[PDB]
Amino acid sequence: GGVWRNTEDEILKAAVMKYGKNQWSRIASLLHRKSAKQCKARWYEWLDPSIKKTEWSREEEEKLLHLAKLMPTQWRTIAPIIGRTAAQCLEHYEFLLDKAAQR
Amino acid sequence: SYECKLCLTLHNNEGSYLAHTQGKKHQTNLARRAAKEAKEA
Amino acid sequence: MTDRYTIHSQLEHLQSKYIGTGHADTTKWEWLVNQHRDSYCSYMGHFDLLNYFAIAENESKARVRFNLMEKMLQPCGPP
Amino acid sequence: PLSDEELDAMFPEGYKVLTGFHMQTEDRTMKSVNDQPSGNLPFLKPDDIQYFDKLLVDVDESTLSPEEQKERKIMKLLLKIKNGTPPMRKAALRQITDKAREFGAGPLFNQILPLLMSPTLEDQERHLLVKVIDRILYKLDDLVRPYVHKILVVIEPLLIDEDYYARVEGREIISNLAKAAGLATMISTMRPDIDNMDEYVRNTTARAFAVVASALGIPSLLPFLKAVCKSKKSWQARHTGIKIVQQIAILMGCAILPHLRSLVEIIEHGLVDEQQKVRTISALAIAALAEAATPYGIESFDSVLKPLWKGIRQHRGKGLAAFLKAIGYLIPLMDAEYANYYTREVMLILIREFQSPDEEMKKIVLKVVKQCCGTDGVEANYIKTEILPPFFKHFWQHRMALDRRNYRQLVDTTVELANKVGAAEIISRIVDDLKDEAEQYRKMVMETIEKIMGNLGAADIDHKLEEQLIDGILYAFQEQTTEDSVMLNGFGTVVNALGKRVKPYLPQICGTVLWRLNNKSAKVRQQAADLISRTAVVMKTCQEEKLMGHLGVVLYEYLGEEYPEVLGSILGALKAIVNVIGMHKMTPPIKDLLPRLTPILKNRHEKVQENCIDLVGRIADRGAEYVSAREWMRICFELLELLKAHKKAIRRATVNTFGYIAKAIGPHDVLATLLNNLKVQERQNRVCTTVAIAIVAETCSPFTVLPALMNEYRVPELNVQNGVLKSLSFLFEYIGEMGKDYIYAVTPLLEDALMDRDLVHRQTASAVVQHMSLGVYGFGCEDSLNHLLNYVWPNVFETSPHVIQAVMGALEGLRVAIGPCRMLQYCLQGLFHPARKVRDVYWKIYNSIYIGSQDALIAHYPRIYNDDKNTYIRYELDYIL
Amino acid sequence: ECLEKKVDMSKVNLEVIKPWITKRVTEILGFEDDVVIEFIFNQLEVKNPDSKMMQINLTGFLNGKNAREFMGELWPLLLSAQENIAGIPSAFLEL
Amino acid sequence: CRRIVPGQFLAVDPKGRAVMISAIEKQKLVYILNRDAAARLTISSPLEAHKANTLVYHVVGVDVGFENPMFACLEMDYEEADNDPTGEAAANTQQTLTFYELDLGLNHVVRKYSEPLEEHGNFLITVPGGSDGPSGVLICSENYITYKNFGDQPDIRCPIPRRRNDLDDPERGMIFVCSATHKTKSMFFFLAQTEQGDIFKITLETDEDMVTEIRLKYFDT
Amino acid sequence: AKHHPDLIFCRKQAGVAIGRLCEKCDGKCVICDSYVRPCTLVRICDECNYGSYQGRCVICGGPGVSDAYYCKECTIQEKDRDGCPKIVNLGSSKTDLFYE
Amino acid sequence: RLPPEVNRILYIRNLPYKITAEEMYDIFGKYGPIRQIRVGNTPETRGTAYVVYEDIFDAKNACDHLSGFNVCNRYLVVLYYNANRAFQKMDTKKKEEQLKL
Amino acid sequence: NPLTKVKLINELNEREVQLGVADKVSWHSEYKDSAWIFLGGLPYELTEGDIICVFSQYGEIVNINLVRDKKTGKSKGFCFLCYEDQRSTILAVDNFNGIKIKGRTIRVDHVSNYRAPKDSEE
Amino acid sequence: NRFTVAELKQLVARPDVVEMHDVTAQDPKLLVHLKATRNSVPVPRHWCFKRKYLQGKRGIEKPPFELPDFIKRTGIQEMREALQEKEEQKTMKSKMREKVRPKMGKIDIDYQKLHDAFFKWQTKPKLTIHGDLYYEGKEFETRL
Ligand SMILES: [Zn+2]
Ligand SMILES: [Zn+2]
Ligand SMILES: [Zn+2]
Repeated sequence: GGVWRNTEDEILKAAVMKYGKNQWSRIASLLHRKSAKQCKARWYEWLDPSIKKTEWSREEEEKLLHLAKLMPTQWRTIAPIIGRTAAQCLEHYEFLLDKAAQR
Repeated sequence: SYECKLCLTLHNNEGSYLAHTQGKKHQTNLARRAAKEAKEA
Repeated sequence: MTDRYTIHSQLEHLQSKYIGTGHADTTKWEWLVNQHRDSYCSYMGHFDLLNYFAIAENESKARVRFNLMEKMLQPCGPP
Repeated sequence: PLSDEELDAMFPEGYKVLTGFHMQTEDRTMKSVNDQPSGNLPFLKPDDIQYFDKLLVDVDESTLSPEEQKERKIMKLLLKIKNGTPPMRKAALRQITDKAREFGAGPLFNQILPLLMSPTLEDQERHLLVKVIDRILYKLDDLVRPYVHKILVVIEPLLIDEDYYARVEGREIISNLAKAAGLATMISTMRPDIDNMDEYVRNTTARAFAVVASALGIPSLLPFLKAVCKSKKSWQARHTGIKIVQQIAILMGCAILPHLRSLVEIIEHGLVDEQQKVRTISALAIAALAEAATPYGIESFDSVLKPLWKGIRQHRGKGLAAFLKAIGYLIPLMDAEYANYYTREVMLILIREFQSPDEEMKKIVLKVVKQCCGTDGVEANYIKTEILPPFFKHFWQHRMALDRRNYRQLVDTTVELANKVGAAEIISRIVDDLKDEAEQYRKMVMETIEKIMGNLGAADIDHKLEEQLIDGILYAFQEQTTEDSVMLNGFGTVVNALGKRVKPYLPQICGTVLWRLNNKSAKVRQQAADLISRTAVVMKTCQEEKLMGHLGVVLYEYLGEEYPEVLGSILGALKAIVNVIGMHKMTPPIKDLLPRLTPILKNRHEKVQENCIDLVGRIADRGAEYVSAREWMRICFELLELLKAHKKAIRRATVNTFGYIAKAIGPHDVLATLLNNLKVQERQNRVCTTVAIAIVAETCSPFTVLPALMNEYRVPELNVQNGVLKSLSFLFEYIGEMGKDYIYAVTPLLEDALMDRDLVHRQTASAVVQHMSLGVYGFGCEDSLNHLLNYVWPNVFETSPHVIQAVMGALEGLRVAIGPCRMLQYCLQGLFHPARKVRDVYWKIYNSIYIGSQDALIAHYPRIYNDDKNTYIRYELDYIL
Repeated sequence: ECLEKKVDMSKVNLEVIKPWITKRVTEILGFEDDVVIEFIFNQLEVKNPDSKMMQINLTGFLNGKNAREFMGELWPLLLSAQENIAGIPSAFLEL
Repeated sequence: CRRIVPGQFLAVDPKGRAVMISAIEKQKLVYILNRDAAARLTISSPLEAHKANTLVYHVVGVDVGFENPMFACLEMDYEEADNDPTGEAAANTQQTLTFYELDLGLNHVVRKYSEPLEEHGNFLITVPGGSDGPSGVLICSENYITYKNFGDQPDIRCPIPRRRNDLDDPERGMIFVCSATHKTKSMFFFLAQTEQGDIFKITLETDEDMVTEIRLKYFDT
Repeated sequence: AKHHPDLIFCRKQAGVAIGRLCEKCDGKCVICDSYVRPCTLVRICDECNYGSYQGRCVICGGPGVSDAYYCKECTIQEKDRDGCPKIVNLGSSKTDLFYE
Repeated sequence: RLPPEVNRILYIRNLPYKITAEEMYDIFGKYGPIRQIRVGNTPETRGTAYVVYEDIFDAKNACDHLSGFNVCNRYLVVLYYNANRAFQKMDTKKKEEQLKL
Repeated sequence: NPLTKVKLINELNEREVQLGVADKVSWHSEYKDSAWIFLGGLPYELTEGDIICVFSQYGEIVNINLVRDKKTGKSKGFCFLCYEDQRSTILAVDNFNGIKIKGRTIRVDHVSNYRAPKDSEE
Repeated sequence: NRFTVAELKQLVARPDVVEMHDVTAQDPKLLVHLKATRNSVPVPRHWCFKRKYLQGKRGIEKPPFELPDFIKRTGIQEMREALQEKEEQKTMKSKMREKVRPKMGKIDIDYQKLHDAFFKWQTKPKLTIHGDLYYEGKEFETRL
């Protein structure tokens, strides 16, 4: 399932703050439901402090509109290129700007 | 069990307290207590 | 005739069959007349309270029994 | 065939009338429509997207929004209950039971009722829907009066359902709806379901009349039955009313007897009607009333025997069978001369109707033979000359053992036939049937043998018959297929009736067992071990202990199994060996048997755990000297992991094993183990060691567990404090009168428990004070109880059910120990308090004290002075001598 | 209110009262039943009946208004018949 | 010593088949007495005679010869006395003698007869019958003794004799305290006693099975 | 019982019918649901002990093995001299477990 | 053949909004005769239709071979409506013999 | 009651196929040496030829017996059919039970003793 | 319909108990008579409060428990604290080692001292009368 509520998310933040970065079984040994891989997925998806999960701008959108036309797929390829780096916020921006261009 | 003292609120486990740092911000409502402590900024 | 008076017995939450208990909106005269009937049944149930009440007057036992029996209907008075 | 009027009367509103080729694919206009609605709540099936179609669009409530959406959020509730996760189910159920007065009766019932009309349901879904129905019946009293018929046409096929639990639930919900809606609404509702052409709804409506008559009593709607049984326009109404009488008589047992005569005076207007069905069901109603009476009212059926006699003389067919059922049920109610005359001049009809081909008449005469031969009338040679030879000729077949109502009735008649005639006369006629190639027929013969030999005995069986029955039951034991245990109890009853007379049979049977105990390991091994556990008793009473010593060292190491179902029977056989034989004289001694039991203890199968810890408890109270004193300390840690087993027999035996362990090796080392079992986070592991703290408190002497139990409250954890309080509760509950010295020691703990902020400490402390008040009653310890009730009494105001029933138990326990006077003084100046929330609770506390001890309050009442009109002074106690 | 002057069914006949009640229930609900005629029959079998229970059981079938005038017509005929030693109401003594 | 639970008054059939224990209010319990083949007493389940809002003044057993046993008791309804505040409804709520017949064939208790009293009685007296005499109950009341027996026998009333000019009667009544039944195997009499100690010799003499008249006389002090 | 509050007792008059308990509920009290200190036999009515309902357990309705008892805590509180404590209904327990 | 299935009905979900009248008549008269259609007014039911026929085999031909068929670019699904309720029962109809059979 | 014996004889065969009963003790060794079968619930429009045509699938009936009434009637509903072999009666009671011909359903049972004019249950 | 606290104070012979909520009862005279009866205790003060009577005890941290002297003179407290301090230092390897290879004789004090402490040396605690009802604070009013 992986509902990933905030009470486990802040514990995972404290566990990354104390132990380390490539140290995952020792911090997944204290969550009662999750393994190392799903914690890796959320921490490289939502809990890294370099993730710009808000403040959508103008320059990155006009960058990605003729970058999602170079390749229609491969959103995780262009995720270090944009700098948004969440790899799912780009999909939300793409479908939202295509809903706004159709309406 | 855990307790926030200015909050006067209970928390059953650890993550119940350490997610209570963003909601019902009385930590900015201690500005009135700081103004009572010192009349100037 | 009657109008909207059809309240039958209802959900048996506790089956309060015991008379003299009372409920939340019980008035004063109800629990007082149950108190006086309970006192009269305590008088006639015990032989000794009957003896103590038969010492003062010169009445017999059955006279005091029938007097305290006929005073079970309306001991206090009209509502 | 439909017209437009019926067509728009059927549908609801909200509608109006009015090789090949290859090119490409193209970019669409985002065809991603919401096929499944906006969330995760359940999954939605394709048959549920008609009734639950309306959540598929997002509401966003504006400009299309009356109050009505609040009365149809219940669509989402039924969605989240019917296919959702059980936390979501119970959340939606509590929410709809809290707002059932707010939703109403219109939208709620017209969305619930057509859901169960669909033919694609599930039994769990129907159970959840009737759970919604009877949990909204508690809140919707006196509001469901027009909607009775639409409920019943949905409910009714639950009464004829195949499973028994759904029938019980249907009877309960129709009884609750009858108590909610009254009587005249039910009669005015279910009246046009009598003249209907469908026999399903007519039979089930008659059953509905029967269950509402059992709910609301007989003479409230007895004029309805008297009305419907004597109308002459169609025979269906009289058939329905006599069917109502029949299901009333078979539904409620003996409370129909005081209203028997006023019910039976109806029934003689039948039996002479021109319809065969009406006469047949009238005979069935007389039979049902005779079965219900048992044996009262024989002078009330006196107007019934003459048309029954005329019908068994002149009529034949199913009417003869119903008349014979009625007479055979009436004759046990009757005095000896008249019942003997009705018995001796009916057996010719029974011998004539033994040639009947139909199975139902076979069942009827099979029930008639039971009750018509048991009192005084028929003798031995009469039956064994002409009644039983056609009985063994025509009824002991294979088709009658298949139907269970015919399977049980044959043996249930054969029991009374063996009571009347004898043992070997029946058995020696069916002893050769134990070698048949049919399993169910041999099971019927085995049930016949076990019931005859358990009721009568075995003295009538001679030496010319016992080897036949022993060889037959051994051959039946060798070739059984199913996992039934009726043959096991049959063999046990046979060997218990034999006793000493089975002495030239035990080597053959035990050799058959010892060869049988391998048998491919295709799960035929638990039967041999259970057979040893049954034959453990009879070999000690036959003076045989050498073969016990032979098989003890066999079952000592046939417990190295991988099958738990075999290992449980092995442990049960070894348990029976340890029971029937003295423990210090067994060839697998306790010195090396319990260490072989210790790896078996780490098996998480419930039967293995049960038999293992029962044998461990038998060793712990009768063999505690065969160890090195280190084993009872290393198994009590494993007995912590032996918990959280869901049978309640393991969890009630293991605390006794803890108690006898502490009786063996002292209550100072297992004590720290039982206190370390109090930080688990899981239930069924902290209360099951709480009981173990109680058992170590009560088996060996006190003052060995109490200082550390006082000490553990200083540990700042919730679970250990709740555990020590509940252990004090079970402690005083188990000791009773021995708490007269320890009340003053735990009173400073109970004042801190009742002083504590959490309500769990206060409800456990109320349980402690309750069990203490029930323990020190009559000993002169009323001061500490009056101290603790001063802290119990502010906890009355809590609204949680567990804490209010805990403090109510504490109040009704302290009612007797310190006296009803202090309880009444605590009740005073709180009776007429204007806040209703304290008022009704103090009145019901006064009701509990009033019903608990009424006369003790007579000396405890205060004085109430007179008003202007009435006399409120008890003048009798006022004067003196 | 008016249904409380206590009665005694031993002072009244029964077979002269049944076709009048049959004609009245023919007038009220339009057609003919036989279960309600036997309802009135079985509730007038007892010597001390309950008029309020009769009113509830006839309010259940009917609208609620028809049972009012039905009781208000069925009651004074029973009173006028039980005051007489014969047991016939004034609607049938004259006609 | 409650109002609800029985124990206050007791009655038994003189043949020894049933026994009724009775409270003041709302319940009267009936046990059926039998004997099985060890010459041993057996008692069945308690039968119910519940009657809510009803007082019980005194219960007695009626002697019947191999008939369903009957228990006579004085009952009084008080719901119209408590629901009406006018006071006069509590003045015309006179006593009702009620007969409870135990059908041993049907195993229940039913209210068979309930006849009112224009006077107020305190306790009752069993009259032996069957093949002995006019089986019934005698009702003692203030200045009166009453015979009632159902069916055809009317209410025979006899005023209680007072003394000549004794100085104890401003307005007072006069009741009994004792019954003292006796059967001398030729006739049967009652040595009744009033509250002053005057024994009354009550003797029934009937020409038919119907009662003709009752009579009594001063016996002793 | 006290564990499931939706269970109601029969509460009618008690006769001479001795109550029974099954092998799963042996030793259990009816009111307080305890195991220790038995004092008083259980008397139930004739309607709850009739026909197929004889030899039947009080709580679960299974086949009875041992006799039923009251505790001394129910004895001195006189919860044995009330109506017959036969559990009639069965709701939300051992019913939905059959469907699961 | 098939008793336990109600007929004379067909439920249509995910209908295009551009239906003036004609395309439902074309599709549902291509397969045979028709009784009528029902078009909703609620913006949920706008795009959800009922249709009643005159023949059973035409309804089977629609349902067994129209599931998963592509139309104007909002693909539809078919179901069987369950007739369970009404709003007013009809009365005072004569329906006499009238010398017909 | 008139057609629940169809369900009873069907549940017998369902219990036989559920418990796994071999053919030596599957209810047909008790009715040996008899090719007679009883019919129940036949409509009144059936002649003897149509009964022969509908029950000659597993073998021709050697001896037919319809219940023709004396003077005023034509039929009652019962029938006796005597085949050649007893296994034909086995297959007829196992296969021709539960079917319907023009409305009312029919039932097949065994006779095993002798033909009777009226003893059975209508 | 409801006479106020003025007449309900003037008519009653004991006016020192009547409150402002006593007017809104259904029979105030017998209410203030049972408020002036001899040995009754009052209703606790939280029928009108909204704090559930103990949820205002948030920030006050109390000591866990004060043991009495006849338990502290047995030596169970020091041994219990010593074994807890020994147990908190253990890892799961040791807690599984002495689970299956246990050591005994840890406390092993005696049998007679507990007998003499709970039977001979029994200390009578400080109890109170029936009229001492428990309100919210009740320990910060030790000034009396
Ligand atoms: Zn049980
Ligand atoms: Zn108990
Ligand atoms: Zn019962």
